[PDB]
Amino acid sequence: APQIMNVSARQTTSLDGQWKTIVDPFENGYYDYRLKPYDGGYAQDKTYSDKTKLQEYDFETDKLLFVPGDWNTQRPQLYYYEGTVWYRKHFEYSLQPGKRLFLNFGAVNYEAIVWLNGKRLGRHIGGFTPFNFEITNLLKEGTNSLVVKVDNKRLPEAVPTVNADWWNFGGITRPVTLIEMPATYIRDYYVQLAKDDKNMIEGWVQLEGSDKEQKITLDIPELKVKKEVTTDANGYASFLIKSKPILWTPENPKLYAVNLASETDKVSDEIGFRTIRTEGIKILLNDKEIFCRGISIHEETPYYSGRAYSKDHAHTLLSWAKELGCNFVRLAHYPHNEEMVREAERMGFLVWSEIPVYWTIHWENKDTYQNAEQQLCDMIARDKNRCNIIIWSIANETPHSKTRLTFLSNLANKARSLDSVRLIGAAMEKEEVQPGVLTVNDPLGELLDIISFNEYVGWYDGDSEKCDRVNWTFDTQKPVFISELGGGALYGHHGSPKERFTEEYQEDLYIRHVNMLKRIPGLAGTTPWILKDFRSPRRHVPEIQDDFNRKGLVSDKGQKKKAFFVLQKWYKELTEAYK
Amino acid sequence: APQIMNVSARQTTSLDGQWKTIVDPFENGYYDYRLKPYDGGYAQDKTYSDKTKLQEYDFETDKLLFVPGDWNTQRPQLYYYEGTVWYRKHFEYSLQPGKRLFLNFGAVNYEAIVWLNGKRLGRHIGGFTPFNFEITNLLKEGTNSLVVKVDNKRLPEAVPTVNADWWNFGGITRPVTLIEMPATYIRDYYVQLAKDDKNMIEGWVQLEGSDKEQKITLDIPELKVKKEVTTDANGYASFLIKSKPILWTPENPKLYAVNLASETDKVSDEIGFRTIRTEGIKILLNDKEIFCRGISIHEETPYYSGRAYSKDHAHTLLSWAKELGCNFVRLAHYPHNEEMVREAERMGFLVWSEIPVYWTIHWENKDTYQNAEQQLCDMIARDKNRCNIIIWSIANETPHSKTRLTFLSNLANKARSLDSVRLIGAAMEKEEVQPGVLTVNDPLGELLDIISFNEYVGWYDGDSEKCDRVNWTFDTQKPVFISELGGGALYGHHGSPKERFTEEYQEDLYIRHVNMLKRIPGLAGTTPWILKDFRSPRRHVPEIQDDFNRKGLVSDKGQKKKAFFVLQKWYKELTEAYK
Amino acid sequence: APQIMNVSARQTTSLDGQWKTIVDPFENGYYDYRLKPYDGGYAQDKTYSDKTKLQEYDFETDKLLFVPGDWNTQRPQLYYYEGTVWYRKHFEYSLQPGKRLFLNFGAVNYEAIVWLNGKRLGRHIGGFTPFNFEITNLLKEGTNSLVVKVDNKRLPEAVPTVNADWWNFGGITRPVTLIEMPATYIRDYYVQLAKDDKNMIEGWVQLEGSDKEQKITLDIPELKVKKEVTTDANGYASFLIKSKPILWTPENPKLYAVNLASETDKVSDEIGFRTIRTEGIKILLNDKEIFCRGISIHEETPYYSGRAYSKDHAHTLLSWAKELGCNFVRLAHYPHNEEMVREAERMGFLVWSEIPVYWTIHWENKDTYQNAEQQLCDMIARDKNRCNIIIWSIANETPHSKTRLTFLSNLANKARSLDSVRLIGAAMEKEEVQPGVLTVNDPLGELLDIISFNEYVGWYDGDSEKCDRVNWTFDTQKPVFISELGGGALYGHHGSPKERFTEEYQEDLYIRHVNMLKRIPGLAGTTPWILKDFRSPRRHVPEIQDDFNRKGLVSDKGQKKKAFFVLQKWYKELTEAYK
Ligand SMILES: [Cl-]
Ligand SMILES: [Cl-]
Ligand SMILES: [Cl-]
Repeated sequence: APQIMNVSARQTTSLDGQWKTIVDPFENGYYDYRLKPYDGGYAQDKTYSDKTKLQEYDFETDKLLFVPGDWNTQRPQLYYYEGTVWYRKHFEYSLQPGKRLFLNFGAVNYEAIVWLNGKRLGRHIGGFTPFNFEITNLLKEGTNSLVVKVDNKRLPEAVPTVNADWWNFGGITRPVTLIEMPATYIRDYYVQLAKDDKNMIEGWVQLEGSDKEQKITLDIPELKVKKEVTTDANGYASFLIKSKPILWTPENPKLYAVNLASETDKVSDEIGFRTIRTEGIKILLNDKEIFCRGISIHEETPYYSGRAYSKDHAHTLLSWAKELGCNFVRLAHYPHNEEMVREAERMGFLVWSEIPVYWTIHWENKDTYQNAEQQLCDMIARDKNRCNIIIWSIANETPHSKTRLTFLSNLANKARSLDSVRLIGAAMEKEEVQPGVLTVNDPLGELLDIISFNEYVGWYDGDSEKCDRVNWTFDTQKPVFISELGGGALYGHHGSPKERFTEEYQEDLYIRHVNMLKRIPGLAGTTPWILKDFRSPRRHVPEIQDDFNRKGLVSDKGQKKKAFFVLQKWYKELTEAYK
Repeated sequence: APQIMNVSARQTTSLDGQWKTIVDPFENGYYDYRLKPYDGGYAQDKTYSDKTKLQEYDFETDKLLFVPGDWNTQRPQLYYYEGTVWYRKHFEYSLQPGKRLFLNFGAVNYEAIVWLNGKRLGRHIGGFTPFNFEITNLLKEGTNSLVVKVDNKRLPEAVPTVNADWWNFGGITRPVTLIEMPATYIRDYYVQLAKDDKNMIEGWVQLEGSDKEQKITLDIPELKVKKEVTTDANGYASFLIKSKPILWTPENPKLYAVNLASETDKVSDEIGFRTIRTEGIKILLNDKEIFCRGISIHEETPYYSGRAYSKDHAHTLLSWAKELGCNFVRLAHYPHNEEMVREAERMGFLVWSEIPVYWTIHWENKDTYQNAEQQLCDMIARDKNRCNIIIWSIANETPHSKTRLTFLSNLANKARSLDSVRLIGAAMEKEEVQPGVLTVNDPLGELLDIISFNEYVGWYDGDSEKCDRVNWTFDTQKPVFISELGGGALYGHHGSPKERFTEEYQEDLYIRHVNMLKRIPGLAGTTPWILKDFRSPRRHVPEIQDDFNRKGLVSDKGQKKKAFFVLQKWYKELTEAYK
Repeated sequence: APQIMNVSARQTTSLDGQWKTIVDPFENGYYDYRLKPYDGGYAQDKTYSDKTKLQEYDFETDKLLFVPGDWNTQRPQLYYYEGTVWYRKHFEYSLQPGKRLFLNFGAVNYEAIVWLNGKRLGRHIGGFTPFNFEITNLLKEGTNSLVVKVDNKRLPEAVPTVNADWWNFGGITRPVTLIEMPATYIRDYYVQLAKDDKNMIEGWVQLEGSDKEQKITLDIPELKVKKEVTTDANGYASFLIKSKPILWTPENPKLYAVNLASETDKVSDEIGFRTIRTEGIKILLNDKEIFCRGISIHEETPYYSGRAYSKDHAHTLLSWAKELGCNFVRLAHYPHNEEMVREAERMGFLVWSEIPVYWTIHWENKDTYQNAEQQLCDMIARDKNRCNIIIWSIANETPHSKTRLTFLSNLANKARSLDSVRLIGAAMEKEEVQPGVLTVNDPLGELLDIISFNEYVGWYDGDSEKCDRVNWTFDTQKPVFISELGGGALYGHHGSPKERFTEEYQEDLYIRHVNMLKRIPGLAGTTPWILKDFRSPRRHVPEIQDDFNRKGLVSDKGQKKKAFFVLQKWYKELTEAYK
């Protein structure tokens, strides 16, 4: 089924909790010993109560896993696990005749195949985007059986591919929700300021069901807006509304109550309004020049470092970014859960939103492209009304090649065709064209609204001293945005500022690096890497990394490292300077 | 380097113990973020003592694993682990100038890449066959660094492929041995009775080194044999020796001390002599009709169910087969460690020896074929002097197809070209051509000396009662050998004989099944599945299987199930009847 | 209630396998929140079927543990666990009226409380001695429930007390066995040579039940012995038999089939005959002077280092002792399972058998004395017919005090009153009375038949050099027996002979220490510490001990360290010298 907008404001019933599970690395529940699909696999969820017959599994007496969640932090045996885990849930639901029922997954990494009562609903790939199935006519009276086959095996042709710098978190990682709808319902809608127009609200609305021609009212009571339209034979209607809304900023993240009521459905939202554009090397929010005082963040929890999903997780992480002095967060390297985006929206954080087109994607594979573009479409479709998002990012650290350029230009064009307002970015990389002279020479830059790139001078490229003896130049007059920078340190590990992975080295790096940043012309944003130490299978120094990337300014246990205050101090200066 | 015969009788120094290790699922130690090999990966074994520079690993402070051993039973985190683990060992060795030094791996599952002092020695695939490297000219004074990159990822094109019914045990699973040799050494030799000739010992010997033309003496003092030959320019010599040795049988497993002394090397062995052939439906050992009272055995330890490797493990397992009344063991589904074969040899067990050409091998892949044929050659080369081995098996439960038939016929022909004496087998499968009429209709049978097949009447095919109402017929007059049969049971789990996985069901099955076996014409051997419960990721019934195949007649904890005594009783009758 | 001789030869039914369990550190299933024993706790084994009522447990859906075994190696969470684990087993048994049924526990560490069908059978303390309950009248039709509350908390007043050098293995550590008896049955018997008499078999038989007065026949067919006696009203009869048995020896461990038959019961056994005495500083076996070429052994398995209990475990351990050249094993520091003693009996190992009166026992506590004495009686009663046992040991490394001497004197007197044949020992400790002069100055020695003591010159007491410079003297003329000596090494850890925990240090230590043993006047025995590395929570050197005592001559993975061959060589010389 197509995406449902604003799931949280619908008639929802959670299916979360603890589910029955079967770890199945050889996919015995799907394939027989000839490696063929067979009838009687684990999707049938047959309780093994008659022991005069033979079967090889029993959900009813197997172990549990929490849903939502990565499986990796739930059992020692699952820490590295890559492969199939079956999940099973029994539920009852009383669906009044004529109402519709949808099963919504916030995210499953990586491939999900879903059955209800032994009937296959469908299949999804892409670990960070939501998907749903209509189950209106498949629900039975009494106990219903939902089985989900989850597989997180790394595949060469997948998005992302077989190599990345974060943990391969498998499982049903975001909430599972039943959504009851009327027979014809408001499925999707868009309400935002028109491009560069502080005074014009535009949008549209899309109905789904057999009664597609209806009157619809868009209601913004605080703005005394009440616009009525009628949908066409395809259930669609658009609108233009002149209005002077108070404009959302990080300092005053104003949101308006927005109500949509058609004849057969109604839904409420919280939507803010703002204009965003570039002008030369300036980033203009509501026509005012801003600096993006940012920090990068992975979708991983404080303290126990599982996959984040809740408002609790988001608020804690963003409260650290608040203390750091940020007005901006880079959510890397994939769409985060919706609670993170919404909490950024209400607390006052501009957002960079990204799909995992990351490192050595298979640029020549047409299935790979369709998967990436599908993830692009789903990312924008979910969050198109989140006014704090100002940058869509289509790639991170991808090698230069002709097929790669073609691949990403198609993505950039698709992004613009879907959203004319927000800026298009991508984490490019730097080059030292001559000793001491750093720049970004990437043909991808021509398709981007900003010169966005990662650089690690003083960590990967030289010792801290090298920050002091380089300068930057750019051959185009677009805002410069450094989307990653920094260095590693273990909290509580102290020593000389020359000794790597001590807090003192990271502090000294941040001092010299900030001084370098202050010499860069056109610099309009920084999202250093990273807010919190996070899990990566590429970080193997014992007692220092222990499978964590240690470039947090905050430890995984919520402790602010020395370098945190260096960046906080610079962000205080930028706050005053951009007043 | 080519195989070394009889490693245990050489000047050996063990490298076993506990080694430094790095779990590396994304192969960060081999590939950089562009997925390219890079200089400075983990093979350099650089101790991270200078922290003014950056690296991402440190063997010196990482965790240990035992060598030899699967990694799966050593850490909860490694239970399911499929991927790369790096192993590192530091050692010293004082090699007198002019002597040679070889590094011998008994087995590594699945792919091994080996470095010494940062220099790549080579690479091996195939998890159950030995391999060695000459390190004579790479050894340094003082500390030497040996790094082994072990990967057990399942590959479609591998042997075995992505599906099998036993645990994917990764690691350095058999001993690691340094072998010192003289500058020209006896590398390989063969000493066995000529085909069907109780009175003629034949063989050959192969030298390696710059002094290949030498006098060689074959010494069997108890037989008063002293035959002298000279090798040719390629270091090879053959021999024929008339003699009347006492012939090895299971009842009197007579072995002779055999000494080989060339001018530059000498090695001793323990070798027995016997003739084996078929005659119609009879299997003839030393011209006497025998029945193979067998049991199948995986290479997995009693009690803790790790990969077996020691004489302790072998003796315990074979002591159970002894108590069961066996004169024969089927070592499934791959070459076992040499201690198992030798202990079978000295205790009096005929042996079926197999390579893992198992289920859905990629018959059309020429690399797949070469791997299978290499494993075939290595299996025979290692154990060609073990007179208790009488069957080489080239496949198990492979689907019928033309490319499969071609693949296996090439294997069968290669086997015969290497060894004219032993019988060629393969686990075929049965078919019910008409209700109640069971047979084996497989074109592979024409290439085999026996009608060897697996059947599970009363477990997979019907309830126990079905054993009572079927009969078998075969359209050729070759000995019938049932290489698998039986059913599952949890030790200490009791109930009605109708209830599957109880001891009583397995007992009732074995009674009815044995009665069926007694009606089969031409039956000359049975190796029921299996001696000991063993680990399989296809066995998911909670509290009953718990990732174990439960078809043992002995539990994984050494407890004899009721059905053990049913088969023991039949084997007692067959012992008397074949006197 | 009383001990049953020779359980394995009775009509037995195993209850072993996998049992339901509840870990209960606060003993919630036994005490209420007023810390009062309550009724309706876990021993009722009430399946939680009716969820309209409240309870806080459910065996029926809880986790399994293997029975027999320690719990510590079965789950990571139970590695260090000290406290209560509840065990539950369901079974059926059909008992013809008139017959009796007993429940036999081979051992439970440390305290066991036992219920059948919700009714308390009794309680046991002492982790290494067997105990029985009669359940004849409490057996119900259908499902019977057996619940065992097992606690291994260390207690100051217990035997052993709150400190020892081995792992606190909790659980049902040896088999659980149902024993069917006739109404009047042969409970106990003794059949051994009279003291110092090669020709007189003496003994006695003890019946229990309502018809204790019966005719008894003792048959030893190979000796053509057939003796009839009639028991008295207490069920007792003694006998004296002239015979000329082949005397049991390590080199020829001759055992006889012994058959006892009453009017209503019969049992068979395998029993050997030997004499043993001291003569000044000599130990005489069958009048012949012997040296006890020993090795100490804990009751811990090869490879996985759990609690040993099976014939497999015993055979593997003793096969290392055989290869070492031993004729003697010290089973420390408590009664081992019967399989170990029987396998030593049949393979030809003299045995030292011990109770865990170890270190700082509470000598003034009368309950502590009764417990120690009960363990002494139980040890001797179970194994009084094992001719390979020649030393009972009453203590190990206990501090000198008046009350300690009284305590041990009472045990020595009790031992002698139960067994007038075997030697009484205890591991005393050495004293450096003058610099360079070592002796044993412990008044306990007057109560022992041998001067048995532990000494660690070259490990705890000096470096290896000290072995070269010290002299020993002894004031009495009793055989000197060194019951512990040696040092630690990790297999595969190599370095200078002066680097402790290398194989080379341990090898150098044994070379120098063996030389010292040659100049100890009166030395008649050595059982160095120890055969196999074993678990101890007092051994904390990371990557070297890792919670293992490393004084094995064999690693816990079955690998012979360099020092193994030093002791083996000396034992080969002792074998020739004592021919
Ligand atoms: Cl880092
Ligand atoms: Cl099974
Ligand atoms: Cl130690």
